Amino acid sequence: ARKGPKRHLKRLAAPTSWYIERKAYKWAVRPRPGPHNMRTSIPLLYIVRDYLGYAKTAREARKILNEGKFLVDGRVRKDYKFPVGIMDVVSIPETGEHYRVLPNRIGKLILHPISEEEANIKPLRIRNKRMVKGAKIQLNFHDGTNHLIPLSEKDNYFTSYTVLMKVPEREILEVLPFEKGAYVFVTQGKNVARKGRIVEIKKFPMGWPDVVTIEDEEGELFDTLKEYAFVVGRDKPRISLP
Amino acid sequence: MEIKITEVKENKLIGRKEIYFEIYHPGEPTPSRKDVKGKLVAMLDLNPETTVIQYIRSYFGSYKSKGYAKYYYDKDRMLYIEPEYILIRDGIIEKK
Amino acid sequence: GDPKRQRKKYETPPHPWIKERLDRERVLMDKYELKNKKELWKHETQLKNFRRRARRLLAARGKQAEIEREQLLARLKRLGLLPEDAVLDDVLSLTIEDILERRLQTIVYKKGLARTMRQARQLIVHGHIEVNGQIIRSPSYLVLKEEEDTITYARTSPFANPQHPERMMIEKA
Amino acid sequence: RIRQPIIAVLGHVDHGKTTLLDRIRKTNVAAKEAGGITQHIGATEVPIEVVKKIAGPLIKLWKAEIKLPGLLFIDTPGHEAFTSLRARGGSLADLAVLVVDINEGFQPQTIESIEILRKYRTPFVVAANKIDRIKGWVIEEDEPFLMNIKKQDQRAVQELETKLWELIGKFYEFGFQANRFDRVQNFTRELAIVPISAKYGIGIAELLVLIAGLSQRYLEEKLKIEVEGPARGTILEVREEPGLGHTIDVIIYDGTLHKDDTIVVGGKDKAIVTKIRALLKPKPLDEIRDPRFRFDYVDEVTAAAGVKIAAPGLEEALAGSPVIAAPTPEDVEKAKQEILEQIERVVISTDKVGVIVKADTLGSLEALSKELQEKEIPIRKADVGNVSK
RNA sequence: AUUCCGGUUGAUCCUGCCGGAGGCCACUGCUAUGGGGGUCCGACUAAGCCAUGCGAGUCAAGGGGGCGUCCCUUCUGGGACGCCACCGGCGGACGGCUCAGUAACACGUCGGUAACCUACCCUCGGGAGGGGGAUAACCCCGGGAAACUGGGGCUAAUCCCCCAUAGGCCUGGGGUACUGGAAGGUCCCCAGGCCGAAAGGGAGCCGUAAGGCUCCGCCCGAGGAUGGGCCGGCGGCCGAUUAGGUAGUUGGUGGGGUAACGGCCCACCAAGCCGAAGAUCGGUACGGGCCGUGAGAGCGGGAGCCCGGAGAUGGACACUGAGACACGGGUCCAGGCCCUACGGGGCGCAGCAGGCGCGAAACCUCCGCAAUGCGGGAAACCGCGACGGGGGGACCCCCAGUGCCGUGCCUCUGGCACGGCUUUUCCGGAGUGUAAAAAGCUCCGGGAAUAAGGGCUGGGCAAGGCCGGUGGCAGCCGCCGCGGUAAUACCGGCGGCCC
Ligand SMILES: Nc1nc2c(ncn2[C@@H]2O[C@H](COP(=O)(O)OP(=O)(O)NP(=O)(O)O)[C@@H](O)[C@H]2O)c(=O)[nH]1
Ligand SMILES: [Mg+2]
Ligand SMILES: [Mg+2]
Ligand SMILES: [Mg+2]
Ligand SMILES: [Mg+2]
Ligand SMILES: [Mg+2]
Ligand SMILES: [Mg+2]
Ligand SMILES: [Mg+2]
Ligand SMILES: [Mg+2]
Ligand SMILES: [Mg+2]
Ligand SMILES: [Mg+2]
Ligand SMILES: [Mg+2]
Ligand SMILES: [Mg+2]
Ligand SMILES: [Mg+2]
Repeated sequence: ARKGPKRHLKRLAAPTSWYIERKAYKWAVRPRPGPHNMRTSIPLLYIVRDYLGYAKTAREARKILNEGKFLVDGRVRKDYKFPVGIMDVVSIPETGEHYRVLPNRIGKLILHPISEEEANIKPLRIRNKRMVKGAKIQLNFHDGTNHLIPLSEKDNYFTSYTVLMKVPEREILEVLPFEKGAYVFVTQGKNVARKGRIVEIKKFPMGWPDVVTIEDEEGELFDTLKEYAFVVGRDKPRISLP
Repeated sequence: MEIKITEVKENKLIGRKEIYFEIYHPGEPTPSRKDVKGKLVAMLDLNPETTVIQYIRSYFGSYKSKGYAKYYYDKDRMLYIEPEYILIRDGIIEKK
Repeated sequence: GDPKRQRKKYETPPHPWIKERLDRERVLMDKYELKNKKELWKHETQLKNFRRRARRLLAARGKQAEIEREQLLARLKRLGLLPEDAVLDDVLSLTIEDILERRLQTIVYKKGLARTMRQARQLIVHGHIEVNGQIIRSPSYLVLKEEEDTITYARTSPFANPQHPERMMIEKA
Repeated sequence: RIRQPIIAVLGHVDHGKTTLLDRIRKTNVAAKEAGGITQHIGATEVPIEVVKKIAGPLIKLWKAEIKLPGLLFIDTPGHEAFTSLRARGGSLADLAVLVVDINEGFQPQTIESIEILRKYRTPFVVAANKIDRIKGWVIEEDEPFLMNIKKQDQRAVQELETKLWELIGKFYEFGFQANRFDRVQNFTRELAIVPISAKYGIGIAELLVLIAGLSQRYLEEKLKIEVEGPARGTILEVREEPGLGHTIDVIIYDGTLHKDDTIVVGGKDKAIVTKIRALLKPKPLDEIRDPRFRFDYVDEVTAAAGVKIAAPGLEEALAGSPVIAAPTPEDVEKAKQEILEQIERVVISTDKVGVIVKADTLGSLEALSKELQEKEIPIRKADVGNVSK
């Protein structure tokens, strides 16, 4: 990138969270800008071809996508570069199967089967909150999408809360506060994919991030960053987890 | 030569079925594509004009070979999905 | 820096002309009918590697060390080099003859397939010997214990016939 | 299928050899070179269409056809030093044109050319230039001698008659019977003398039609070539080129030559085998040694034509050695055996203690070596190339 | 294998250096049967000079034309159908190549931007109202040796320009809704100004028409994502036979400029800033992940694969664009080279091949877009010397061959004579393999047939006290030393040793 943006990606330099053979070929798919970031998402082509195995080559994979066979959060996606990320839902209505994308115990992305009833909800962590013209409130989520609320409701929402959203209509149906006793799932770091309940919260001076303590099922305590803790229920999970 | 089917998997998105098989044949040459197609068609009672054999592969010191084949329910879909070279190689269409 | 370069898998002697070493190696070469010295040296290196792993693990402690310790014992007694009740100490008493006894050539000779070591070598190279249903043409292949008894003439070979003239002469001894 | 006959022009210095070819091509080459002397042999192809345009009603006097595809002219230096070039030109060509000035009579180079032609049994016709040197002569642009003669007085005609009679007598003590082209009826033992004028194109048409006609009378069956057989030709020169390396200019006269064909060429010490990489063709009506127009690359060529071959490892090629196409190892061995029956006409004698001389071609090197040897000067080394460190 | 052996004396014990014995890299003598795998092959000297071909396009669902084929009525025409260029849109700033410069915030690592830009993409909230204009293509006439280029006629758009509204930016006065560790930020209300949008466009069905119904699209705002700019602490070469260096230099106040902070640049006010814990200057060098070697502690290197930097003959400078002061785009100077009709006009392979030059030192002017990716397109698709497939090569590593058995004889390791056996390898076929081939793999027929060299031979250091030549000559010798007519040391034969 001497004069401008990069458009290519070598296999050896690909993100470490994909399931991919790094020496089989030279190039990999450089993902398009979109919802999540490079460290927590994977292009759709690898989901079609490498993970589920409905195609052998990229060319016939593009023929499936251009016919409208895959839904992500209930919306048709045709771009083979489109990123799919944490807590997203993948639906194939023709075969009638649904999956949720989740990190592994070693940090890689996997597809977890779920029921059709649960496939209509998506949990969204509140990443930021601001004031917008007309004195309305805009909520900015962990996957980059936004929502608007009136000034009357401004005290029901704070950062790190989780909103259960109905897709594709994008209508709110639940709010899960972040506090002691909440049920959390870890999405990054050394303690990735562990889950439990919140025990303590600690804070530091001068912009150092804050840390939380979590108790798991067997009674062990472990710490992590506050922003790595995803709230999934009051005292039991609201979604199916492995 | 004797044929044993190992797995048969359906693909509703493409509209085909994918078949994996083994051929056991001590003391014989590698089976031809014609013989394999005829035997495979008869065992499965499948129309022969919409059946493609992707490959037949032999190994170093084995008495058996591994094969992979595909069956399409419609001729138009087959002509639309498969590359030209695999149809020419299997005798389905004639070269230009 | 520099990219990877593939390295040799055997080690050469520190001095090429030492009388005692030459005598010992000549005895081994003649008994087991190896083609050249490097073949012998290959097997020697294998032995040393095993020893070097045992010396390192006796002096270690922690969680990974115990995993590697049991892995070493399991691999050693899967190859048929140790009895099923051996301990780590018994690794240090292995000799070169133990490894040379596991070659496919030696095993074909001991089972009675051939009358001589050289005949066994040729039997293997020309493709008359099958191991667990598969033909192997490398005389130096090390035989696992679990597959030792499925070693026979290939079912397409001329020798897989009790009336073949050369097979009868082999049975005669 | 008949190939274009090969014509070699021979003569003495300052006898209008280059000027005749320039007038035929309607291009100026004689003024280009330094010193007025041409020291490089070349091959030029003349299409039959311009031949027909130059000619006229005279073609109807002889009961034959103009089905000849064209002409392949070869120029030749007339200087004393370039003996080997003259020998090569005399041996290679099928027809010869000896150009002798009437005024000066005979020169030793003319005698040497006649000797070479006799040795290589090449039929030829005599030309006569410098007609305008006769006083009381009118000049007209491109008219035959038959049209021009009626425009002159008696004195010029009688002077011409005396001069050509003296020339015929000269050929007679050279043991050859001579008579004018329009004054003779036999065409198997008698030659023909054409009085021409290079500067004004007098009598060119008669010479051209005579060359076209006499080809099918002496021997015509040697002009039939199979159009699918292996290529067979000879080397004309070896020179360095910018960007292509050591290339050779050859005249293919048997078979058909395509790209990537394996060829056999007689080297200095032994035969050399290589695969053709580049086939380059001169523009029509253009001197091969004067690239006025851009050369056209060509995949394959058919006999007979002059082409430039660029192939690896040709730096030890011998000038005058034949080239034979061989697609199979047995063909390669047969070609090698054929090459083994070939003589090195000129060999340089080096004394190991001498001067260093370098030229751009082998022929110039041979001429320089002969001229230095004429003055008792030893020669340490001779090769082709630029002066290196 | 955490090691020793020869050499100073008539003999001895030391110090000390030289040599032998191991690994890896480059060049090279002699000699070579086979297969597989891999990140190998003009890096060291010349970042020297280059003929020819190829290495970047794509869209007919943005727009008017030309040509051809059919159908209806056709005097006309209207249709469908397919080609071709032009206008218009997006891309050409990535990918590929080399290591000259550079001892520096260039690079590694942890942090920061509340001091900043971002076309393509994602989510939510809004908008698409009214006018005008030229011009290529096409017709007439051309100029010039060519490179190029002139005038007149007519025409369209998702082309260009106005007007409105939304919107943006600056400053002054109030209010306290948001995030955050903390507001020169966001939000609301007045007031003075400046700038200032858009294509309801295209395709298909139901439409008798009216008009829907999908598909692809245009503009504004808030946020994200992607790609970057800038800043700081810490870490890693050699020289004192280089000791003082700096004067926009170090800081302050007021401005300009920038996307943005800043002596980045100005105007004024001071005398600071760095240094024997090595400043300044000189030498050599792209940095790292890594690689070679060694019991380890260490010592040496940093071409090939990945991440960062820099360059496009040397030196300076601009246009367009979201992004360049742009390798296959522009201008000047210096220096080479090419074509001219002599008036002028052009070109730099450190892209793939190929050539010359320099050297001890390095390959085919090949086939394909089938795989992996990128650009374009609604899609089917199209292009790509990237990449994939082969060709040449004692590049690295792995697995094999050059026969085996029995009975006799022999100088008993080995050689010979009889009888038998097998076919990895070799020769000829069928299948499978491959984009197509070639290799490879499974079968069939023939037959021990088609296949061993290089160095050493007095000690170190394994191996001859044999024969013939030469005669302090010729020669050998890493070191110690041999050769002076009875040479285990030179040259050759026959033996023998190592690989
Ligand atoms: N008066 C006159 N001069 C002539 C005629 N033909 C040629 N010339 C002149 O005489 C000279 C002949 O030289 P050139 O063309 O070299 O002759 P050549 O036949 O090529 N000989 P070469 O190349 O060995 O010298 C030229 O100067 C030319 O102009 C002619 O017919 N009349
Ligand atoms: Mg490096
Ligand atoms: Mg001449
Ligand atoms: Mg002393
Ligand atoms: Mg290189
Ligand atoms: Mg170079
Ligand atoms: Mg670039
Ligand atoms: Mg340098
Ligand atoms: Mg406006
Ligand atoms: Mg360095
Ligand atoms: Mg090359
Ligand atoms: Mg080399
Ligand atoms: Mg000797
Ligand atoms: Mg000894």
